[PDB]
Amino acid sequence: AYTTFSQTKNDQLKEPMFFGQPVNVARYDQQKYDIFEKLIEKQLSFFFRPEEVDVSRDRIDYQALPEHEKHIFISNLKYQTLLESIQGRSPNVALLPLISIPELETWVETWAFSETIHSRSYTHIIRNIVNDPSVVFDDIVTNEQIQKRAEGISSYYDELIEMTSYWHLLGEGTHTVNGKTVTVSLRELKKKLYLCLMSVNALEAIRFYVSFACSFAFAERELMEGNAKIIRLIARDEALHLTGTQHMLNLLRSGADDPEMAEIAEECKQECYDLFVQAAQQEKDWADYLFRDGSMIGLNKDILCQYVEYITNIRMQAVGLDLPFNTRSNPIPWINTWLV
Amino acid sequence: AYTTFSQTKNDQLKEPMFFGQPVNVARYDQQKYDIFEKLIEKQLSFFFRPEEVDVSRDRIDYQALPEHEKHIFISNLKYQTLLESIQGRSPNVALLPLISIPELETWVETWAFSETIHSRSYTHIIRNIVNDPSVVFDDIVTNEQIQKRAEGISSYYDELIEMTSYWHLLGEGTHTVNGKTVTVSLRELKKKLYLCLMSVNALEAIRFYVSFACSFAFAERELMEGNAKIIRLIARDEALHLTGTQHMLNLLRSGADDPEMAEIAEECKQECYDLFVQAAQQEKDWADYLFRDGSMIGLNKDILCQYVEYITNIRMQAVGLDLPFNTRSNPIPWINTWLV
Ligand SMILES: [Fe+3]
Ligand SMILES: [Fe+3]
Ligand SMILES: [Fe+3]
Ligand SMILES: [Fe+3]
Ligand SMILES: [Hg+2]
Ligand SMILES: [Hg+2]
Ligand SMILES: [Hg+2]
Ligand SMILES: [Hg+2]
Ligand SMILES: [Hg+2]
Ligand SMILES: [Hg+2]
Ligand SMILES: [Hg+2]
Ligand SMILES: [Hg+2]
Ligand SMILES: [Hg+2]
Repeated sequence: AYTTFSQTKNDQLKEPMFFGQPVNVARYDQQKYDIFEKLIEKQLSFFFRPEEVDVSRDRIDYQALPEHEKHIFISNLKYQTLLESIQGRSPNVALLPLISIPELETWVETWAFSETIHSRSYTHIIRNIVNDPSVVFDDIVTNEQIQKRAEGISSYYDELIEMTSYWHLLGEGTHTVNGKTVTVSLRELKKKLYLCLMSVNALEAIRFYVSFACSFAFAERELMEGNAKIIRLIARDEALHLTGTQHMLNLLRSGADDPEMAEIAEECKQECYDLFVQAAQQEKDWADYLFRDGSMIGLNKDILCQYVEYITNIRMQAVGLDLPFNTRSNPIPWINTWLV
Repeated sequence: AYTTFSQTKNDQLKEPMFFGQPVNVARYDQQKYDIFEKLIEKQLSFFFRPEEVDVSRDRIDYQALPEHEKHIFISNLKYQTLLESIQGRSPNVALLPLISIPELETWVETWAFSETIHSRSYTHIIRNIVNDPSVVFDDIVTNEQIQKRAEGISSYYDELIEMTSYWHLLGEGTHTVNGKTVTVSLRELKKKLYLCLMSVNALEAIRFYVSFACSFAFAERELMEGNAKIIRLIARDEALHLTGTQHMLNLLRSGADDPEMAEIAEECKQECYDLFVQAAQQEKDWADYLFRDGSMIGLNKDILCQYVEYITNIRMQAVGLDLPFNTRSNPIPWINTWLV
């Protein structure tokens, strides 16, 4: 029941962000929420060409790196590459079919597009510091540790997409598909979308930042200069992306958009909380692997765990959630030099 | 079912363009078909920002225009805006769930992204030539003369999308849904895809170009020059987009990518031929509504119909279809000044 061009002349200013009439005309002279138009404008002004960044010095740096540091660096890079691969396609496949206002539709496509630029950035880096990129890329798919930390991301998107297909094909109600009873509840689908957004928020605001810290730790040593330049550019984008998800979530929570979503945000609160607690634990567990062959001065399991708790509290507070971790000061204030 | 990250390590160089294993890792150091990587590179280098183009004098030119000429210019602009609205979202929603090689996946997202920039460009133009852009945007959805091609175009996409969901949800076979038998055939799905693709190729290769002539005719008279500058940039992008669909179609019919597709394409060639002629006829019929109150310097019903036939012959031959019109040289050579 999805359509690429709904023929009903509708007031796009009055549609809810999600689940309303599919967006027909793409206009940018007005919007229900100007924050999304502002985000589009900003992201477009941040467009960069990865391959333009000189990374020839990085090959020398990397090869000369102690084996355990090469492991730390490359393992971190492979994870970032994984996340970007997922983020380049997922926002589009999972959200586009459900958006009902033009500024949000285009913001999602712009956001997703910038993620593919980040992916291209990592190919540029990988291809220039390693001898055979295929070993790195292939390991991304395998490697239980990397998939372990990322566990739950693709699965959630997949479940939302599947439920969305059922909704578009069958509509609300209880159906019989190949002799099985299938229930399609719009309310449940909204919950799925809401929790998917919370998870994306955790991904954009926590998982990417924990990785940036590992990357910049080398930059602090005056190593991997090119990578550092690229990561700074990528981080600039992720800041816009999480600004976007925080706004989506807080606008839904406010009751100014779909009233049912405000009810859901309230009922889902514990699940929201749990999602962050789980994500944080995954980032922490990754330390055992990352530092399996040894750690670095200023970068080890304890420091990583403290940073994960530090940032998780900040991100959770931003979307109105209680803080699970004890409050603490930034364990790595040197990271600010590289961020925003 | 569809997944945002297939956990199976696969050789992406050996997957078919479509219907293979969903793309997991986004890598750009290698590709099965380098044409797609080259197109991504070219499209990225062509990025531009509409807002930077001076269109302040277009408002005055538009007002001074004879009423029938205002009609021609604005009707054309509205149709271009409609097409970009569809093209900004559709390639992503319709093709992403079916692509199995990374270079094509990212090319589609880059292609779609550039179309959203074109949409933003049209907003920029509209806002600078009329009082209250709302009048213009609303007419796009309801304008009868325009909402004929939209229906036909959106129909191909919508049907492909629906069949794709059934395929991902139920797989091949004879199924039952609420008392009705539902047959899902991969062969039919491949045919449906071959159909959006041919239709999108005609959209990119013929529909857009006919509107460009409509638009550059003013530029030749030194009118609506801001619009012209923007259309020149848009046309530069469409050339890349049609190159991409031409390669996709030719790789599918040759049989080098997927034997079954070559088989299917050969079977439905008469259909594709009629599909193309119908698109050409729709563009011709539009000339009527366009010049219902009079023609202008260098552009009339006859010249336009000649151009449509000229362009259609070229595009159809490019994808292996018989020529439907009598051969002739470019009826409007002057357009070459504005086209890639
Ligand atoms: Fe990113
Ligand atoms: Fe992001
Ligand atoms: Fe376009
Ligand atoms: Fe195009
Ligand atoms: Hg999600
Ligand atoms: Hg770290
Ligand atoms: Hg909930
Ligand atoms: Hg919540
Ligand atoms: Hg800790
Ligand atoms: Hg199509
Ligand atoms: Hg024309
Ligand atoms: Hg065909
Ligand atoms: Hg065709």
